[PDB]
Amino acid sequence: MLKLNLKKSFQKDFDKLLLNGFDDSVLNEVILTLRKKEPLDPQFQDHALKGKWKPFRECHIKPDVSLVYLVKDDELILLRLGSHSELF
Repeated sequence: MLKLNLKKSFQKDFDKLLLNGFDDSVLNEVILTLRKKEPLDPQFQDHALKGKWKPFRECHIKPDVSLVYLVKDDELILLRLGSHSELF
């Protein structure tokens, strides 16, 4: 399984979401699925970002919370967690 690499910005995002009532149950499920290099279920709308943001990927944990991540070598890197319009 990939090792987990939580970027400082992700940790801060995550703490902010929690403080505002975010339930991380599904997120933890998704992260495990990503670490196992398995495909996410349709609901998450997992895709690759384009342009300046290659090769990062995005999925929607909730309709209004996106996880931005990258698999590189033997790490799953978690970069950002939050609404798309807040992250970009």
